Amino acid sequence: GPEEITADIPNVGEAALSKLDESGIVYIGAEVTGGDILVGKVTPKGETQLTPEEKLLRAIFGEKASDVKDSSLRVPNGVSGTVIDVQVFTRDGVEKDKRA
Amino acid sequence: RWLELGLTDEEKQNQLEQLAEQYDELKHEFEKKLEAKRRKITQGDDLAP
Amino acid sequence: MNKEILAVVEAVSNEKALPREKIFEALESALATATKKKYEQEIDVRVQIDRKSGDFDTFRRWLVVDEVTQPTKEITLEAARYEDESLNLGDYVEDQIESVTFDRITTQTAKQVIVQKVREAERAMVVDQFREHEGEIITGVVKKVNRDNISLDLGNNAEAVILR
Amino acid sequence: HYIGDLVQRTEVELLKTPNLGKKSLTEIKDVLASRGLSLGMRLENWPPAS
Amino acid sequence: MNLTELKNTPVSELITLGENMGLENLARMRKQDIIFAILKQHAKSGEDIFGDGVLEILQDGFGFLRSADSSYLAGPDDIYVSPSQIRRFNLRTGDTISGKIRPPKEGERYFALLKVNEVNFDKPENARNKILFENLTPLHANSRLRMERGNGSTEDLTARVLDLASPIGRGQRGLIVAPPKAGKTMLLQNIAQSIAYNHPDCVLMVLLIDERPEEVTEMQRLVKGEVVASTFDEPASRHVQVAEMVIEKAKRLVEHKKDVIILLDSITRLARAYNTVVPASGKVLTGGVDANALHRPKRFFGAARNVEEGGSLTIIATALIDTGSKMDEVIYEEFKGTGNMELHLSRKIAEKRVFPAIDYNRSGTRKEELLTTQEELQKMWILRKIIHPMGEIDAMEFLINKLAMTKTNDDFFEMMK
Amino acid sequence: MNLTELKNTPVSELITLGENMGLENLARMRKQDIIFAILKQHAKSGEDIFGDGVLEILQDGFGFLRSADSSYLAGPDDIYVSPSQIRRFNLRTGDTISGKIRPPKEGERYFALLKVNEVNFDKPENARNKILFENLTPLHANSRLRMERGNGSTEDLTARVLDLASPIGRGQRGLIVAPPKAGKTMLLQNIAQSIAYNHPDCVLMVLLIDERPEEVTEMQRLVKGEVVASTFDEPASRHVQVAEMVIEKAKRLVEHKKDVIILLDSITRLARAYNTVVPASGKVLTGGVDANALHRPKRFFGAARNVEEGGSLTIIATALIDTGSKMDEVIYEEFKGTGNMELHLSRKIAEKRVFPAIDYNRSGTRKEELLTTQEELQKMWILRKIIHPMGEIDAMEFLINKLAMTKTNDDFFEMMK
Ligand SMILES: Nc1ncnc2c1ncn2[C@@H]1O[C@H](COP(=O)(O)OP(=O)(O)O)[C@@H](O)[C@H]1O
Ligand SMILES: Nc1ncnc2c1ncn2[C@@H]1O[C@H](COP(=O)(O)OP(=O)(O)O)[C@@H](O)[C@H]1O
Ligand code: BEF
Ligand code: BEF
Ligand SMILES: [Mg+2]
Ligand SMILES: [Mg+2]
Repeated sequence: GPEEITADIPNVGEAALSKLDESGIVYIGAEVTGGDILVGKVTPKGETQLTPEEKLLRAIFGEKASDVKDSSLRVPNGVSGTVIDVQVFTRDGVEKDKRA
Repeated sequence: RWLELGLTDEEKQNQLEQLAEQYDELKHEFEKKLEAKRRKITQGDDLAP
Repeated sequence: MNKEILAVVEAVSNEKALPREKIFEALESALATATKKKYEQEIDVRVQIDRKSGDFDTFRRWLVVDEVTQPTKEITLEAARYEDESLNLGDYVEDQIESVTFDRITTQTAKQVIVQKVREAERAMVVDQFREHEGEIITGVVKKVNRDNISLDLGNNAEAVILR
Repeated sequence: HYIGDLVQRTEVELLKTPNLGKKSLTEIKDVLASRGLSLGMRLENWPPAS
Repeated sequence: MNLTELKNTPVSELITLGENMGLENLARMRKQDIIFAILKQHAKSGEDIFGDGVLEILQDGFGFLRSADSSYLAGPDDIYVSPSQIRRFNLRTGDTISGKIRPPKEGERYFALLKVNEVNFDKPENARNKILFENLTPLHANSRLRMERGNGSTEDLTARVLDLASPIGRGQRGLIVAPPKAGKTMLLQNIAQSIAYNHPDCVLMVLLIDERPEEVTEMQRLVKGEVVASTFDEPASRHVQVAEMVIEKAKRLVEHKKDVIILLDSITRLARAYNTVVPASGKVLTGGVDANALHRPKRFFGAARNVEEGGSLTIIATALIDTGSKMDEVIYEEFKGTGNMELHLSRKIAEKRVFPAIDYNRSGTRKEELLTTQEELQKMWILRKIIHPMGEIDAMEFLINKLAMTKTNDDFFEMMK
Repeated sequence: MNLTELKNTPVSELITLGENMGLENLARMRKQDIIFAILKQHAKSGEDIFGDGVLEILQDGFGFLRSADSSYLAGPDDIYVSPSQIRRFNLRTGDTISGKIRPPKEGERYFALLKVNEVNFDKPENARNKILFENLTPLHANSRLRMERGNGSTEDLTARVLDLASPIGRGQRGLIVAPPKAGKTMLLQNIAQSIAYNHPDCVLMVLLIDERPEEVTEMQRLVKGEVVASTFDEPASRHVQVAEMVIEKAKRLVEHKKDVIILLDSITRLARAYNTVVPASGKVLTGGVDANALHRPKRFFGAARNVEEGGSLTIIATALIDTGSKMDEVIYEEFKGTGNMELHLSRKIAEKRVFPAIDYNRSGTRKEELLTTQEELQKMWILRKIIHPMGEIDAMEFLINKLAMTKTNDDFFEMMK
C-alpha cells in the first residue's frame, strides 16, 4: 500500500494533532518548540485494500488505523521556530490534496 | 460596457469595428496568457521513481 | 462538500438506529455548534441540509424576547414591520449563510455531536423496544460489577443496570 | 454622530432607514452592543455638558 | 402594482413599459423574467406593492404564490411566504391569497407577502374559520343548471339537445364518453358559453390537460372564465401538479360557499400522466397500468359533490374511448361505473357530419327527478318512450330536426303534443 | 472566401485547388480537414475571410459555427466565437451567423468571427430586437398550402390524392402513420417537389434521422432545399443534437417572420434515440421506454404552430407502426392523440402495388374549414360521403382511377357532378 498524509494519526494526543489542519499539514504561522507532528505521514504495514467505508468509520467508531507505523515526520529535538511557508509537489496523475 | 453604438456609418462604423477588433484581440490574448499561466502553475511535477 | 455528507450519511452502519432524517438533523446540530464556535457571539441557528435536493445552508434564530443581551438572538415582541415577520415571537431569518464545515474544529465538534447522538439513539431504541417488558422476567449476563452498580448484557447492544 | 445620541434610537428606525440591509444591520447590532451597552435605552442626562 | 393587471397586458406592452422604465432590451428575457425585472425596478422606485396568487405549500412548509396565466408554474415572478404566515392565518393549498408585498433582498429570489387583505375573496380574519371540504356532508344535485341559451342559433341546439338528453345541476358528477374525431372541444366551448351566459354567478373553471397549444390559446380568450391548461410539452409532473392544485382551489372555493364547475379534458390523459408519475406498486395488469395509479384520479373524480350546508362542486370530465389503446381501454373500464352523470357520443354519427353526435339511450342521469319538476319530468319520459324503439342515427337526426324547428325546449315540448 | 461556395464544390475540385495552392497530397485528410488546410493557406496569403455557419452555444458559453453539409458536426473547419459577441449582439442557438473571419493563432484551433454582417438574413442591428418564439401566440392554419402541381403526370397524382384527403396549411402539425414497405420516402420526395414548385418563397427543411446513407445522398441533391440528415452510423447523441439544433434554427427563422416546413423521418427512430440518450427516470413501462424520455420529442412535435403576428412552422413527421416492436408500439400510442393533421397509409394496399397507398376514412385534418373555401369544403364533404360506405382497397383504386382520368382537382370535382 502507498503512503498517505492523512491527519488521522492514531496513538497520539489530541494536543499534538491540534496543530495540524484538516488535511494533515500544520497551519501557516504555528509555533513549534520540540518534536511535534507537523505532517501526517502514515505507512501501511499489515493488510492492504482498505475499503473507504471502514476507512472513514475508523475515524468515527470502532478501532483505529493499525497500518500506520506512526511515520509522521517531526522537527528535531532542540530546534524551534515558527513555520512560515509550505511547498507541496505531486506526481503526475496523483490527485492533489486541498493544500496544494 | 455599452460599446455598441452607431451613427453616420461611413467612417464611424469603420472606426468602431476596428476598435472592437482590437478589444476582442486584446481580451483573447489576455485570456490565452491566463490559461497558459494556469496550466503551467497547475501541472504536476516529476519528483522521483 | 455535499458529496462528503452524502458519503457519511450512507456509510452509517446502524441505519436503523439512525436513519437519514435524524442523521441529517444531527449534522445540523453539529454545524450549529460549529457556527457558535466560529463567532465570539453565542447565536443558535439551524441548517436544514436539504437531504435529497442538494447542499446545505444556514438560518438565524431570534427567539423573540424583550431582552437585549446577545442581540444576535434578541428581537422585541413587535419588530415585525419590515423583513416580513408578522408574528409576535418565533420569527427567525436566513441572514447568515456561508458556514465553513470542514476545518479541524468543525470536524472535531461534528464527530463529538455524532458520537453523542449515536449513543442517545441506541439508548432510545433499546428502551423503546424493551420497555414494554416492564413487569416480565427476562434473563441476561452481567459484565461489570462494582460496589455501587453492576451492568448486564441483554444482547443486540442492550445494557441493563442493577443498583445496590 | 454621537453614541449618546444613537443609544436613544431603537431598531424601529434602523429597518426603516434607507440603504440598510442584513449585513449592515448585523454590524450595527453586533459591533455596537458587544461593548456592554444596548441598542435602545432610556436616559435623560445628555449631553452633559455640551 | 397588481400582478394580474400587469401580466394580462400584451407582451409588447410589457416591453415598452420596461423600456420606459430605463432597462436593457427586454426582448431577451421571458415573460416571467420580464415581469420580475419590471417589478424589481418598480419597487426600486419605492411603490409598496400589492400582489396576489394561488398558494402552494411545498414539502418544507413554506408557500409559493403561483399565477394563473403561467398555469401555476415556478418562475422569478413568484411570491415566497414563510410557514409563520401559514401557521398564523391558517392557510392551505389552493387558497388564493392577495395582499401587500415588498421588494426582495440579496440572497432572496422571490417577493414576500407582508399582510394578507384577501383570502378566497374573504376577510383574512374569517379565513381561519371555515369548515373543511372533507368534513362536509355530500348530497344529490337539487338546483337545476339550465343550459338553454334562448337565441335558437345554429349553436344553441348543441345545448338544447343536451337539456333534452341529461339534466345537469350543481355538484353533479359528469363524464363524457366520446371517441376521437367527435368534437368534444366544441361541446366544451358550447357548455362554457352557456354557463357564462345563463349562470354568471357561479365561477367557471375550465381545464385542458395534455392538449395541443392551439386549443389552449383558443380557450384562454374565448370563454368567460379563468382558463388554466397544460400542454403536452411538459412531463406528467406539471400535469399532476396543476390537477392537484386546481382541485385544491375548487375545494377552498366550495369551503367558502361558492358554486364551482370544472370542465376537464381529458380524464384519460390525466390518468395516463398519474400512472407514469407514480412509482410502481409491485405488479401489473393489462395495458401497463399500475393498480394504485388510479387512486389519485379516482379521488379527483369523486371530489365532486353537492354540499348540504352551502356551495357545490360540479365536474364534467371528457374520456377518450375507441382509440385502440389498451391503457385507455382499461381506464374507461374503470371509470365507467364511477359517476352518476354520463354523456355518450357516437363516433359513427360524429364523422357522418351530423352534429352534435349524441347517444340518447346510452346517456342519462341518476336521480334526475331531483333536478327537474314533474313537468319536464313527464316531457322527458315521453321523449324517452318515443325515442327508445328508434335507431341511433335516424333518431338523432329526427330529434335535431324537430329541435331546430323551434327556438327553445318549451316550444319543442308544445309541438310534441 | 465563403465556406459554402468552397464546400459544395466536389471533393476532386478541392484536391486540385489544394494542389494548386502548393500543399501536400490532399487525398489523405478528410473533407473537413481539407477545407481547414485550404483556408489556412488561403489566409496565409492575406485575404481577409468571409464565413458563415449555424450557431451552437455549448455549456461554457462560447459559440461554434457548424456547416450544413457536415450535418452540423464538429470539425477543424468550425468557427469559434467568444461569449462576448453573444452578449453584445444577443445571439442564441439556431441563429445562422455570417460575417468577417480571420486566420487562427497558435494554441487556437478554430477561426474567429470578427464582425457579423448577417443574422438569419437580417441586419445585425435588428438581430437583438426580435420577439421570442415561446412568447408568440399560436393559432390555427389559415393560408392553404396547395400541393397540386398541375402537370397531371404519373407522380402528380401522389399530391392530388393528398389534396383530396387532408388539406395542409402553414404552421400545421402533421403525422404520417405508415408501416414499413410503404414508400414513405416517395411521399416525402413528392411533397418536397410540390412545395418547391408551388411555394418557393417559404424555406423548405427536410430532415432524415437514423436513415440509410443512400436516401441521404438521394435527398441531398434531388429536392430544392437545404437537406440535413443523420445516418445510423453515429450514436443517439448526434441525432438528438441535430434535432435540437434544426428546431432552434426553425424557431429563429419563425421569429424572423419566415414560413418554415420541417419534413422528418422518422419520429419513431428519433424518439428511440431520445430514449437511449437520456438517463433513467427511476421506473419502466412496457417496451423499455422511459417516462420523461418522450418529453423532448413531444416538445419537438409541439413546436409547430401558426403564429398570429407573422411566420409559421409546419411539421410533417413520419411514424413507424406495425413493426412488431413494443417500443414503436408505445411510441405510436403516445403520439396518436397529439397532432391535428394525420395521414394513415395502408400496408395492405402498399404491398399490393397500388400507389399511393392511402387511407381516406382514417386520415383527416382538424379545423379543415379554416384551410379551404366553402367550394372545396362541399366538394370534399361529398367525396367523404361517397367514399365512407366503400371499402379500403376498392375505394382507393376507384379514387386513383378517377383522379388519373383528369389533370387536377378541379376537373375531378367537375366530373364528379
Ligand atoms: N355543432 C356543430 N355544427 C357544425 N359543425 C360542427 C359542430 N360540431 C363540430 N363541427 C365540425 O366538426 C369538426 C370537429 O373538429 P374538432 O373540434 O377538432 O373535433 P374533436 O374536438 O371532436 O376532436 C369541426 O371542424 C367543425 O367544423
Ligand atoms: N407513390 C409511388 N409511386 C411509385 N412507386 C412507389 C410509390 N411509393 C413507393 N413506390 C415504390 O416502392 C418502393 C418503396 O421504397 P422505400 O421508399 O424505401 O419504402 P418506404 O419509404 O415506403 O419504406 C420504391 O422503390 C418505389 O419504387
Ligand atoms: F379533439 Be380531437 F378529438 F383530439
Ligand atoms: F423507408 Be423504409 F420504411 F425503411
Ligand atoms: Mg376534441
Ligand atoms: Mg422510406
